[PDB]
Amino acid sequence: VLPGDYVWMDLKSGQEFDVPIGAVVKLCDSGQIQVVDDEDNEHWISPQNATHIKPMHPTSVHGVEDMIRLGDLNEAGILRNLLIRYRDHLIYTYTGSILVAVNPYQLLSIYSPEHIRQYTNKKIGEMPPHIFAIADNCYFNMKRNNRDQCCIISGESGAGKTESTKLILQFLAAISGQHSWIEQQVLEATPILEAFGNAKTIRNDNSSRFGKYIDIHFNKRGAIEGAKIEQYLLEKSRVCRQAPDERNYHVFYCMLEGMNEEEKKKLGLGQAADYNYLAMGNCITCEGRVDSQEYANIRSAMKVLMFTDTENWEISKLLAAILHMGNLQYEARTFENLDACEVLFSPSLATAASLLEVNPPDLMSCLTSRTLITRGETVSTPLSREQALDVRDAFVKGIYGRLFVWIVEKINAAIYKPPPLEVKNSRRSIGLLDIFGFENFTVNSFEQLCINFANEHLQQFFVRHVFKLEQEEYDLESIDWLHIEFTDNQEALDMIANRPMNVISLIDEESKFPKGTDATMLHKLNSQHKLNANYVPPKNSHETQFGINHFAGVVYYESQGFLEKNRDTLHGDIIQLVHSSRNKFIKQIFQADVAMGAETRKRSPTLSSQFKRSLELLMRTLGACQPFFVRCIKPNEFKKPMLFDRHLCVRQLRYSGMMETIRIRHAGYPIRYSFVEFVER
Amino acid sequence: TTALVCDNGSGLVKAGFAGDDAPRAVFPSIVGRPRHQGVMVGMGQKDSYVGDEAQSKRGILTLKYPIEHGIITNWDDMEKIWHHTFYNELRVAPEEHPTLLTEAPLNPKANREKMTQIMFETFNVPAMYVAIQAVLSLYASGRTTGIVLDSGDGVTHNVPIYEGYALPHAIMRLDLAGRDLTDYLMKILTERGYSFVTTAEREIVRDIKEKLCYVALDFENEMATAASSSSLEKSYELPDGQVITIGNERFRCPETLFQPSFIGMESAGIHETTYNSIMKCDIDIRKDLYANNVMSGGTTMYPGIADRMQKEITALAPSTMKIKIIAPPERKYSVWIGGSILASLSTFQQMWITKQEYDEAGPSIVHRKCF
Amino acid sequence: TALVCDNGSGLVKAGFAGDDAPRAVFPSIVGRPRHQGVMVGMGQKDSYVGDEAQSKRGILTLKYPIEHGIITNWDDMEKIWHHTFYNELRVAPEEHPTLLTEAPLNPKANREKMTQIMFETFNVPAMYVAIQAVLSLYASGRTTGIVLDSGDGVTHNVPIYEGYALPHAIMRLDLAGRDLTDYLMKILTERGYSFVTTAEREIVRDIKEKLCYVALDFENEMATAASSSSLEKSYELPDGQVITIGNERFRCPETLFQPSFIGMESAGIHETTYNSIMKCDIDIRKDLYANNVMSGGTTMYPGIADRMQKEITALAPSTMKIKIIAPPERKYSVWIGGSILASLSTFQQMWITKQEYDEAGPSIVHRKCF
Amino acid sequence: TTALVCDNGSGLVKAGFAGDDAPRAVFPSIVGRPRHQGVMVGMGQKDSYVGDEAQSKRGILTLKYPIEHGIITNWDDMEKIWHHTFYNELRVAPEEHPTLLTEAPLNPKANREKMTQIMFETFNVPAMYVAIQAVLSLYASGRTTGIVLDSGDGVTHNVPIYEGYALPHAIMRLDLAGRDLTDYLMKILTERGYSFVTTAEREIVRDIKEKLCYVALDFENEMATAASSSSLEKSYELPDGQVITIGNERFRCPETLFQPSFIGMESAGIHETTYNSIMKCDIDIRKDLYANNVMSGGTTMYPGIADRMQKEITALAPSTMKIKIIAPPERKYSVWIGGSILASLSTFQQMWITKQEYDEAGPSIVHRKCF
Ligand SMILES: Nc1ncnc2c1ncn2[C@@H]1O[C@H](COP(=O)(O)OP(=O)(O)O)[C@@H](O)[C@H]1O
Ligand SMILES: Nc1ncnc2c1ncn2[C@@H]1O[C@H](COP(=O)(O)OP(=O)(O)O)[C@@H](O)[C@H]1O
Ligand SMILES: Nc1ncnc2c1ncn2[C@@H]1O[C@H](COP(=O)(O)OP(=O)(O)O)[C@@H](O)[C@H]1O
Ligand SMILES: Nc1ncnc2c1ncn2[C@@H]1O[C@H](COP(=O)(O)OP(=O)(O)O)[C@@H](O)[C@H]1O
Ligand SMILES: [Mg+2]
Ligand SMILES: [Mg+2]
Ligand SMILES: [Mg+2]
Ligand SMILES: [Mg+2]
Repeated sequence: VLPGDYVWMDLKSGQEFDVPIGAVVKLCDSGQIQVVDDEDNEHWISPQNATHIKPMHPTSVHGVEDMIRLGDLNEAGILRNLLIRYRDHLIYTYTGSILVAVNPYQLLSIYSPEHIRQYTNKKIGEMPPHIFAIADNCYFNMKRNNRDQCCIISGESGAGKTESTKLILQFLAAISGQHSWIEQQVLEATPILEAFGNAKTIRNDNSSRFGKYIDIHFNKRGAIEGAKIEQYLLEKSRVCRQAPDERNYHVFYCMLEGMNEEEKKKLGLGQAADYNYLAMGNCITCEGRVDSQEYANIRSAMKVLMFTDTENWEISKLLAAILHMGNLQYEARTFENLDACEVLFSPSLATAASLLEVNPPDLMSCLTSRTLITRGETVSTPLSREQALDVRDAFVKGIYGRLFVWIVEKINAAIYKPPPLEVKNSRRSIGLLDIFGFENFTVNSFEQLCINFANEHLQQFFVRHVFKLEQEEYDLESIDWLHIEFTDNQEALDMIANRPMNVISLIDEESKFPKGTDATMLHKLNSQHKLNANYVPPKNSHETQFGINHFAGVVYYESQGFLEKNRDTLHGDIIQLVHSSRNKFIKQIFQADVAMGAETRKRSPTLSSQFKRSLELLMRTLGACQPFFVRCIKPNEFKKPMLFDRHLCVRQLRYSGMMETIRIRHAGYPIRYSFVEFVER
Repeated sequence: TTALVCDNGSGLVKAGFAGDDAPRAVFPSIVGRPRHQGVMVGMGQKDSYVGDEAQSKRGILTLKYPIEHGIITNWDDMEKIWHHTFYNELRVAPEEHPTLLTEAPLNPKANREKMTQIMFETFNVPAMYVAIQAVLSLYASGRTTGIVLDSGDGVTHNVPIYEGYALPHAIMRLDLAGRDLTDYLMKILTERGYSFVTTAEREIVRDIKEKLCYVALDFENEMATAASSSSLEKSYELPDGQVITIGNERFRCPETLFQPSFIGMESAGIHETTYNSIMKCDIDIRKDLYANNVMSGGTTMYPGIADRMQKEITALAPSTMKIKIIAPPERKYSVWIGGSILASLSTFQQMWITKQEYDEAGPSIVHRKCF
Repeated sequence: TALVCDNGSGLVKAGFAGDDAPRAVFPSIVGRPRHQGVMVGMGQKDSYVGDEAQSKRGILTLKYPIEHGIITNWDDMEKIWHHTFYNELRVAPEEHPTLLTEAPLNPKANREKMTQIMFETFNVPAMYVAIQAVLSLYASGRTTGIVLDSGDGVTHNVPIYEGYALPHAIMRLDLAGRDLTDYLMKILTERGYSFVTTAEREIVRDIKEKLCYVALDFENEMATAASSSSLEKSYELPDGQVITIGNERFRCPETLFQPSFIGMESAGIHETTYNSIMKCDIDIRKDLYANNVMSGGTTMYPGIADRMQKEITALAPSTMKIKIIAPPERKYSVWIGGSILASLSTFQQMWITKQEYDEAGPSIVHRKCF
Repeated sequence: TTALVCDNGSGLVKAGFAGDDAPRAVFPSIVGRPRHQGVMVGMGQKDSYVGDEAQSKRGILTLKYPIEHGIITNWDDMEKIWHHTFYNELRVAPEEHPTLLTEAPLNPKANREKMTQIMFETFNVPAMYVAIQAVLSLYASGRTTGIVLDSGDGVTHNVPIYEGYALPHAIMRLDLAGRDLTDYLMKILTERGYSFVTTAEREIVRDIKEKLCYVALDFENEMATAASSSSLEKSYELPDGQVITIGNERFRCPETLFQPSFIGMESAGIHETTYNSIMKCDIDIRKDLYANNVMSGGTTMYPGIADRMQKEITALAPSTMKIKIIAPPERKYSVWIGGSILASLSTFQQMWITKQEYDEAGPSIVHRKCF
């Protein structure tokens, strides 16, 4: 109304992530006022738009460090508060006890020995929000409580998730004493793990495809003893199939563009577009990354972590054998009214056997046949082409998956010091998690279903923590919380994993059922979950998509593509080929398997089964520690220092699950006052 | 926990765990008892021997089969083989694992009820189920449509299935298998001067059959060839050092599967029974059933049986259909493989027979819940 | 634009107004399983519609929801309409006006329940019911002419002159293609061929469609058949069995002209057409003699037109000119004419809207249509 | 020159003379042949046993019916049966006696032509005629208006006749009769352990069905009482001394006529077939077709088949109509009793087919002389 009042103007547009934008009233004259929004754009209101303009609370005009104190507790209130603080280089903001971090794309001088000392021994709220303040109260809490702690950093690919973990080590090494080698050793394992576990997606050129757990070990007097790196949830389907505009793990491309010709001769390697595994997304070269100095960065980091040159050569041979096996081409035959195969002649088969150090006839009769061993006899059975292109792709993912464990163990052989407290277990730890976030792309597939399934467990972990803390805020004030409803997102979990005839098992069942396809699986899913409020069946019988109502919203997955990624068929002949190999390295990574040589009759777990096992391990590790949550937000799609995209940020706020915190606050007593406030009224 | 699969046939017991590739335990379904005088005091005394231990100490025992032609005739001795399978071969407690059993289609109704009652009262299984073997032979073959010929050791049944639907009126059940074949071989081996009589020598004759018997493409030309020359004769060494020679007896014994009148039966051969079962189904099913003849069972392991089956069915069928005989190399374990596949399915977990249901209804719940 | 659903007794012809040919043409059948499902895990449906029901023909019992033009099983009719709307046309029924076709003389409840179901189950913005024999003239591009529509449920004649129809000259017959299929089934059990099941009737229908013709002279053709085997054709059954038929190729397309074979006391199509023309004004008859339109798939028998001309030339005066118009696409004439009618600007004021249905009930159709 | 009436059906052959009150040569229609080996040299050995002598030596012969579902398949065994009937049973030379034969209403046209050729060339009868069994049943019942439900062991046909006028378009022919009724009891008898496979044991199953099978008024209430007590159980003794026991197959076997889905058939029951046949006639004829239901054939001899039929037709018919089922106590021979009446008429002697007419026309004169 008045020519100097802030208002909540709502420019109604056809946008899915549109929220009211703050604006200041200026040049109030005639019948039509003028406003300038937070983006410095001018608009005319007209007398016929009076409901659009709504007064803005005085708390929302000056900004507040803790958003739970906002007068206007909504998505618009959160978005503007972040926006007006990002322009002031304030990239850290609280929502209760959750640190929202926004990628600055800029070197901000807020990480100094004077800042780490300024933030020592001070609780949340005493100091302005910072990444150290999360670590500050995380360190002090385990000493007073004798309990393990954990930090969960999550967001999209590129919102400083790995940087926030590096910077949470900068304080933590200094607060105890010398930075020590462990601070420098942990930072050398990042370029190694970001080669075997990162890849280029359609949203970022360096996307983490697993969950990294840096478990930091402490001792009495509070000093660093060691550290463990635990990898969880690796997308092993990427090794053999990539989507359009996406590429395989960085290691393959880096090795090829950074290896000498002589060496590349011994490995029978050439270019990188001559490999089906590497070239499938048509993204051999990615802008912003050069794969020649990236190779040198990995090699230098490997030397520091005590990788001998012999160990580097054996790793490259395994990687080369992965690329050669992907070039093998199968042709369907008919033995006698039975499906059969015949691997077409190619120089890759000769090289792959040489690099694997097995007899060429023993590898030929290990991808086209299967041996059934029973009491008293053994029988050989041919494999169909669809079955032949499932053992080759499972042996490739079996080498890469077991290799990735080998690098992790070799790194842990230099930074993890066994408990010197052999006498008694008196060690507390601080865990850090670099986990991915909810993703809703244009076309979703098997990998996105697993990624979103993992976040359902993580978002339930968040909700149960937010529920608890708000209950103790009520009882120090003696406020009885028995009229407030505390619902958990078990319905989504009880449809995907935690119930008979769930979504995952029906995907597993159709992978083994006779004459099973993606269309048959879709009918199976509909026939069981059509009367469920969280399942959206396709409208016609020609559509090949189904929808699941997650916490973030409804996401549609494409049926065409499943049952091929969800197959990891390691037969008993594969574990017997490795055991007979002259290569002592491939037998070292298969050490556990070759021990139980005759116990592989049990069918190999599928990738959905292996993913669920790791998720159970992760939820058990996190459930034993008090959690701290960090929310990472990227403000731009062009990596600009001072560009804040509103529609980009609103999507990440909804997908982070942080908006749940507001919902309970509205459900309870949203407005809290002190007795001094009673002066008014 | 993990479910057990027990394909207790007339001749062999194939047992294991659901979700595996092959049966862990494959042992004969025999119970042996001493028939002589034990003279040495202090020797370990055992009133009964079950499985391979009865085949090892076989010259001092009497061997008996508790199952004949698919029907369990001696329940006290069959209860010993189940105990042996559960505790000695699989080494597992039966009260913590669901058990899947198999049975032939046209089998008396009380056999299945007594299996249910024994499972729920003697072994105290939490759940169980009884399935048709020919249905599991399609699960093992990876098909949802086909006519299956399952010839084991007691019976030979054909079951036509189309798109997961079985036509129960076209199911046929012949009582002629590898034990009638063994008896016929015992009888016709007496023409060359070899007399095999005892229950311990019947197992020698069975091994002779399994190692030297095949199926002739043309019986009347193979007989003439055997009469003319000695190229068909083979030798076999008895467990004492004696060698026996057999000529046309190598293909005269499997021939009774195609000419059941050799043992005095009036029924038709396995080639004509399959055609009669196909021609009893709907006309729109026959083209897809001709090209999907799945052969299962250990009796279908003779060399040349698939070729002769294809020849005979091609002669019986119109000269426009594509007659295909599917005989996988592992067809001796296809019933067990299909049973494991069925027991590993998530949809099947709602189709067990729980002990609450058995305690409420009785042993008659199996007729209402199984097939 | 708009939906045109020519919904006959045997086939469903659906598409969009303004097109030249129907988009979806599938059998009007609903099949249900009749055997026992033994394989656990197989996706099981309780009903199949159309080409999916005619593909799994062996294990299903086929049932036509429409007999002789009247819809008898409204649940299966609703299933067929849902299949047509969602799976074949992939449209939203609540966003397209629908044009339906019906035989001239049918019970009023058949037309009322179509309106009530189309407005209360599919929520169409508007709907209409037209006469199948009028759309055939639209397809033929004519204004004057008598239409002999013959599907597989009914056979009716509607004389039309200069856009005006004479309701007193409308004659409806209940002898059509599904009676021909059953007569062929009955008379095929004279050579040893037994076809009893509902799935063995779709085979006899195909035998009829591929091997039956209309004899120009029935008594001169029955003699030729006995004289020589030159009129005798083979047909291989779905299981590889070859069956050979003789005079039954033209004895089945004879109950159209001699309905006494099936046991009905009625005149042939030629006599019915002659009576329908002679029940009009004396001046109009000359224009209907030369414009006898034929529509339907029972008018697709080789030789049917020639015999119609021969039979109507022997009953009409010798000074008149009899011309039988048989378009090469008479199997789709009703749908083509329906699309032409629904694409007209003048017709847009004749739709039965949802508001009028709410105001007046399902009885608005009897005062808005025909 | 007395006329001969031969009601040669699928299972039983009825013969005699035109004018008599009952058939004199009722014997089965099987032709057995030796199966085993003959060892005793000097014994009088026959290569074929026809009629009652094939049931005495039933343990060493393979029995085969030359007629199935009305159609004649073996035209040599048919000649043997006719020779036996004319010489060993009637003791009449076929040269000097006109003959009358019966046939199903909707049989293939080649069957009647072949019978005409055989009777006019092999036996050289002076006159011949082929009639429809329903008309002869009406003649025996002494009525001119009514629908007959004839059911033997081959076919089950309905023919509506009003005032001596038949409606060909309402004639229904269903190939479900005693044979499948026997072959289904022989299959559901395996649920209690009894296994009859031999063609000679099928003749024992037929005797069990003819002696212990009835039709239940309400199948559900009958099963609820057969599963709650043992008051419905009956015993029977086999030709070897063993005693069988049947508890619910007695009323489960005959129901496949009112519910053909038991044996895998898609057709409707006899009650629905009769209702549909009556509802395909003129609106005036239905009133006196409802009250003139004549049941013929040996399959209509089950205790309780005349009450369930009436109940079903009453339920399917309007409540103001009078439904009456006429089941004479001698309907097992009504076809022959009416054939004798037809052949003893003075107005029928001009309807015979003479040898001169056959010679001057051919085997195709039956299609115009008969029916
Ligand atoms: N606090 C920060 N200060 C400066 N730059 C940062 C900060 N956080 C992230 N970045 C920049 O963002 C880029 C990507 O961050 P990273 O953590 O690797 O992404 P992700 O979260 O996908 O692992 C890095 O190159 C880094 O320079
Ligand atoms: N190689 C072989 N050739 C021929 N017959 C065999 C062979 N191996 C096993 N058999 C026969 O298979 C029968 C048992 O097979 P199986 O199907 O396992 O028995 P069951 O069905 O009773 O479990 C034995 O009677 C044996 O004679
Ligand atoms: N080529 C043909 N010859 C003879 N009859 C045919 C032919 N094609 C189709 N028919 C018959 O036409 C009938 C249906 O014709 P149509 O009028 O197109 O469908 P509807 O009657 O359902 O509108 C079918 O019963 C079929 O027997
Ligand atoms: N008392 C009875 N109860 C049940 N069925 C009977 C009885 N008597 C005869 N039948 C059946 O009638 C059938 C033959 O009857 P019939 O009409 O004489 O045969 P056909 O049709 O060959 O003349 C036999 O198959 C027999 O099963
Ligand atoms: Mg990262
Ligand atoms: Mg077996
Ligand atoms: Mg039509
Ligand atoms: Mg009779």
